[PDB]
Amino acid sequence: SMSYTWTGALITPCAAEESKLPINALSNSLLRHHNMVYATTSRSAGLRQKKVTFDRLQVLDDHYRDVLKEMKAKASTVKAKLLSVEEACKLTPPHSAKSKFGYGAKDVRNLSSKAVNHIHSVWKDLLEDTVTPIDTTIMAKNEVFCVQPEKGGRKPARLIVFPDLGVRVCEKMALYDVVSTLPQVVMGSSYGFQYSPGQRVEFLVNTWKSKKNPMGFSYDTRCFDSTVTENDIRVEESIYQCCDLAPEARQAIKSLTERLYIGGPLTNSKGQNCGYRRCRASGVLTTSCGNTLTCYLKASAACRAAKLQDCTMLVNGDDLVVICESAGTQEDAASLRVFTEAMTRYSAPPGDPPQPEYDLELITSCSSNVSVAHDASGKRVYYLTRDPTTPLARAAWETARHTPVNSWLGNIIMYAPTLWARMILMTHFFSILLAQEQLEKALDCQIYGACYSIEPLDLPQIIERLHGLSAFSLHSYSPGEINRVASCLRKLGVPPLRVWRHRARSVRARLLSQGGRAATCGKYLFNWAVK
Amino acid sequence: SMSYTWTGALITPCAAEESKLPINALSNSLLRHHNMVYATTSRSAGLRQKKVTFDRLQVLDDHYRDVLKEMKAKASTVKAKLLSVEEACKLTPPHSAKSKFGYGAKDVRNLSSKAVNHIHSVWKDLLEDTVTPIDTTIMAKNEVFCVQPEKGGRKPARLIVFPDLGVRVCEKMALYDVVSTLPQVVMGSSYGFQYSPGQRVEFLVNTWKSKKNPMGFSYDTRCFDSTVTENDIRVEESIYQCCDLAPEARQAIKSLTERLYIGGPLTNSKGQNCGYRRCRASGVLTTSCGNTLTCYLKASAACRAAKLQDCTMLVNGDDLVVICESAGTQEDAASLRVFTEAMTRYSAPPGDPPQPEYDLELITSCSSNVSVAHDASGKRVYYLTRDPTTPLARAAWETARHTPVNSWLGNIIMYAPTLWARMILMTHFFSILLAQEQLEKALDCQIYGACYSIEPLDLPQIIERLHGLSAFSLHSYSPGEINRVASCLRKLGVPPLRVWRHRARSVRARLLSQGGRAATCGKYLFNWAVK
Ligand SMILES: O=c1ccn([C@@H]2O[C@H](COP(=O)(O)OP(=O)(O)OP(=O)(O)O)[C@@H](O)[C@H]2O)c(=O)[nH]1
Ligand SMILES: O=c1ccn([C@@H]2O[C@H](COP(=O)(O)OP(=O)(O)OP(=O)(O)O)[C@@H](O)[C@H]2O)c(=O)[nH]1
Ligand SMILES: [Mn+2]
Ligand SMILES: [Mn+2]
Ligand SMILES: [Mn+2]
Ligand SMILES: [Mn+2]
Ligand SMILES: [Mn+2]
Ligand SMILES: [Mn+2]
Ligand SMILES: [Mn+2]
Ligand SMILES: [Mn+2]
Ligand SMILES: [Mn+2]
Ligand SMILES: [Mn+2]
Repeated sequence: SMSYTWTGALITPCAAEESKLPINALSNSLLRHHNMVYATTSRSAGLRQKKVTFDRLQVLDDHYRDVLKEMKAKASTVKAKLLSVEEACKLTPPHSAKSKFGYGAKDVRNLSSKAVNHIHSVWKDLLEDTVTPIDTTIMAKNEVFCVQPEKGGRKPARLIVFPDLGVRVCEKMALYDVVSTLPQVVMGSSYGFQYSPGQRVEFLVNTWKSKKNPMGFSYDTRCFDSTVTENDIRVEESIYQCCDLAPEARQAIKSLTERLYIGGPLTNSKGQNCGYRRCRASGVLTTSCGNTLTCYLKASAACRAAKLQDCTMLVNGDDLVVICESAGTQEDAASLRVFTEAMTRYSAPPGDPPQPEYDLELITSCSSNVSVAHDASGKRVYYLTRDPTTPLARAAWETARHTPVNSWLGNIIMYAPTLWARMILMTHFFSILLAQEQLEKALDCQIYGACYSIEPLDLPQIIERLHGLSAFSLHSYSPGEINRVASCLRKLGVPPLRVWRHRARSVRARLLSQGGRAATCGKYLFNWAVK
Repeated sequence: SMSYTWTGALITPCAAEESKLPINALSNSLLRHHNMVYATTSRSAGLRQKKVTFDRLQVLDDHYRDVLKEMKAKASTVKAKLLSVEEACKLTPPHSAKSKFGYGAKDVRNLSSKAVNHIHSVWKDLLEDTVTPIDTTIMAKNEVFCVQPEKGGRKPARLIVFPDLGVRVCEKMALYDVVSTLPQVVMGSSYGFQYSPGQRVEFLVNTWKSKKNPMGFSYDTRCFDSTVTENDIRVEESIYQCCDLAPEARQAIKSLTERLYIGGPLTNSKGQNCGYRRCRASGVLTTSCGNTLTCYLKASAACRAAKLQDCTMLVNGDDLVVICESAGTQEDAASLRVFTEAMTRYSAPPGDPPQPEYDLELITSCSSNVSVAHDASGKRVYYLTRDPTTPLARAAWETARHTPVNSWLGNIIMYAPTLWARMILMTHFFSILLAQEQLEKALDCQIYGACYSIEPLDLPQIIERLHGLSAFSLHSYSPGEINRVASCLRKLGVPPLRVWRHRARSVRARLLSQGGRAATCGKYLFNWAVK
């Protein structure tokens, strides 16, 4: 069936949408080619609709059926509980879209009688009505990227589909305990979300070294959410039901699947009907768990169809990495094509055909890759890095415009061990915090699904806990990583690394001069700039 | 061993402590005998210390051992999970004591890097150190009561013992999932906290009617927290460990039991050492679950020792109700004494010897009792009520002084079906909200462990959901209930019910005149005042 059927009404914004990077001195201090940085807007919604709309054909086989039976068997060992209205309220993110019914996320979090009474009513309706399609809003996302001249130039806006806040809180009551425990049990070490950056690296490196002659590849599905079929969604529901659940939870899960997860009507910010969805909604509670389980099921089956040897998989939504025993150059190439044809039959064709890789550093998944450097004693240390283009573009954007979110702070924490986060992001932002004497002001930072209130002076402790002390002394990075960073700087018109090392020496001196916590940051975060 | 050993340092306050009800016109509008209303203060801490300090002797027998084996068997069917630091933070109550380490409940709730980093450090310490006694603060509670001339007059302040906020958040990571699920599984229908007031009544009435010749009694232990021994606390820990837990959870539960739950040093608000505890701390996460499990184990054993027939128990902490088949007047009296001697051997002697009752309305537990009235069709309706003295005294106190908590609102909701909440509390407070045009201002209300933000206009929907529509039309209350309310009014110098019915007619007219939501409250909340 068609992933979407549209009416013609447009996907409308609900606030101003900025698309250009504003010429700023501070921002130009970091990046000079401002014209290359842009943000998506509802203006390009049409192009996206075109890409995400297509008929899905799916043919399953015994490889698929076998893996699904194996997953259900593991699922049957899971026990999950219903969250109460109050627990679900307390776990609701602070900045989510307010309800059309007169209350917002803050009212939910504060257990307002208005929010609470309405949520009890939505819950009772879910249990008593298991058929009426539930309303969802469709919006264009506003995200920042760097232009890609080697093609479409600017990317069209991504689309987000979500139900009302009341329903979202009810999804948590029914499924929060399930989505936070089931994936790990079913998939084991292949469940990517259980790992911090260093643990992810550890799993990949140990897996890689365990093969006599390792071969690996990344796979990513073109418009994965659109490739998810009704049968895939019902299969997910059948997996949830294998768990030992409370009766109301079972009833609510079934109702949510029928009325919301399998599909339903799309409404724009104007209240007009935009169309109908027959695929994965990107803004529901089960989006991540569902996508990961489905990608894992199809990829596991595909590995069997392609007869890949001693496969080990790592899955984060539609992002897949498979490491296996090489069967030879031409044999591997042919096996990957068979793998891809199986994934295609199961409905998940790739954006770009996967390619066999014999160098772990060259495999990119979740927009990241493993790389190596050396610690103080000269020992090899593996860590997670990524191309710095998007992180840099977003940093310049946040430098030029106060943003409710500090993605740059999130990158500093997740990528603390990398050459670019240390030399460029840390130097750039601490220089700014010093100049504005806001070194002690807490900033909101979205990381791993949660919004934290982080005081910059806490960074050394945060990084130490997440990456370990060696994060402050890595040196001798790989040529491939150094060249990628250098090229990216040239492309974006950001000062070469020589300049950053010089600027970092100054920031460090300024931090030490203050003593206390500030000096601690100078000592640890910028020990690399010394001598 | 001794429940407490003291040093001599005093239990000190950390803010002003008011003990007298302030002569106020509005408050005197509700109650005239202001001199009878008082609040406890640290001044009487010494008297309490005396009462809660004593040697505990405990002799267990096969009845006890048998019940414990049965509980462990049910416990073994429970699976519980560790909460992450973030989940535990989000579930931390908004007004809990700030940490000595530089952050408070709001910082915890907002996932401040300061709170989060410290909590990770406390967690790591719990796992790596399983012996060092953890610090706790001891404070006198400030609560409002009505004088009891027939004895001690004024009651001494209760004492609360609690660890630092960081530790409290770690208790949730290790045990939140356990304390919210285990009691119900082990105890079934006897676990009192699973019931709303009406469900509690339903369970008691159906149990009562199921006996050929019902006999029942309430039991309450004198200073229960003090009667809990080290063996009782270790037995609780052994029950928790029967659950299918994560390795870190098991380690943290063991460490918390050794370093905190079994006992430890007491520090006052001044930082001075007040003494040492060898019994239940009143302010830990496991206080309620632990007390309920322990009371259930001792009472179950005691029922067997006393050979009570077809016993059915309801347990809320140390508050116990037992309903059984009468064996005759003198037989029941003798069996209750044997029951009490068994409870005493197990270490839990009663405040007042329990007495057999053959009238369900006369059994009071959790300061409450079942009573009957009639709905619109004249059908008998059972509901939960209580002596209105404390609720009234607190209402007058909150009328005279703005309070962070609106216990009166909590009583209106929990006791909506009662004659006194409807005729006195609702009338009194809506009259005030009207006069101050604050009918739409939300008030903080502590109910069932959570703090809600309630808009008065939401009361009809709240009451309907909790008690059902019949709550707005009950009439023909029992003589015993009517006389108790009438006597209490005489004792406190509050206007007789005739006056309230008259005052309610006025409030109702004023509400109807406004239309909308206000008129709804007039129609439902005060339909009893009509004609
Ligand atoms: O239009 C879109 C596409 C994707 N997403 C969301 O992006 C997340 C995946 O993040 P990825 O970084 O894996 O995106 P992707 O490009 O592979 O996504 P697809 O186009 O293949 O679906 C998922 O949580 C998905 O719901 C949107 O919110 N909107
Ligand atoms: O000094 C005290 C006594 C009791 N409590 C707390 O009161 C709650 C029980 O509430 P109850 O209403 O059952 O108190 P009680 O008088 O039976 O208490 P005991 O003296 O027998 O212990 C329990 O949660 C207990 O920790 C205090 O906080 N301080
Ligand atoms: Mn994709
Ligand atoms: Mn993409
Ligand atoms: Mn992807
Ligand atoms: Mn991405
Ligand atoms: Mn991407
Ligand atoms: Mn007691
Ligand atoms: Mn008492
Ligand atoms: Mn009690
Ligand atoms: Mn009480
Ligand atoms: Mn009491």
